[PDB]
Amino acid sequence: LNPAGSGSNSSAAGIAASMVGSPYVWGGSSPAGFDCSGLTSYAYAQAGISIPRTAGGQASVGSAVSYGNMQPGDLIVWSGGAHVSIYVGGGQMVHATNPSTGVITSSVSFWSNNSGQSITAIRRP
Amino acid sequence: NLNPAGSGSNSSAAGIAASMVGSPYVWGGSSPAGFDCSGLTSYAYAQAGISIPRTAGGQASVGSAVSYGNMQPGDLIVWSGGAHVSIYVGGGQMVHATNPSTGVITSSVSFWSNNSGQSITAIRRP
Repeated sequence: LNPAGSGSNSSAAGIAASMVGSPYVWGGSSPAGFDCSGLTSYAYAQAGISIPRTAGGQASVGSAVSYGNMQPGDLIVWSGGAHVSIYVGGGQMVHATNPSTGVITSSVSFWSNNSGQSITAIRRP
Repeated sequence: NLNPAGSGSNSSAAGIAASMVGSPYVWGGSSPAGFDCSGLTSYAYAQAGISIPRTAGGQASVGSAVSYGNMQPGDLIVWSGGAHVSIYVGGGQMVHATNPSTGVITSSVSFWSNNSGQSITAIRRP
């Protein structure tokens, strides 16, 4: 599964990457502070595409992507909505973690192997 | 009129441009396949939802005037009346399509002002 990618996908990835270092804040969806679905929602809204506010809702939009076909901008939903990240290439994802670390870039593999969470959806708006 | 409040489009254009670092430079280019200097700034803003002039010279008139000390990520820096254009990304750095040998890079605004022979003729906030 390698559905059609667009400028909005690569642009959402670039906006998310530029937000690295932003604070984590419960319910946040702006540069003042993001939660996990608020960062992905914000990145796509700024690229001109509205996606649902919750990780669970983000799991149903766009086209299904297979793991090996991930491209920058793909939304990775974890354990049915427990978490959401945005793929930025090189096996890395950008995501709002917790108040101690804020918005970071880290390994998809490390999170899948050690967080206790599993990828339940990979979507390409 | 002068140094007006920035928007998400400004910070978003800066993020999109920074993500294009490593892209090839190509004469007349305005896509990830290859960019010229004004093609990169136009593309970054189009992806952030704003249409700006295609040429560096036209970008000198877009949006509002900005003074050097008030630059914020997303500000367009026009050089020698359109000879070059770059986008400020903060920390004194700008992203720009240089030439085929280096492609799109991030480099110092002060290094370019002091040694390129070019001068800032306009700083604009779309």
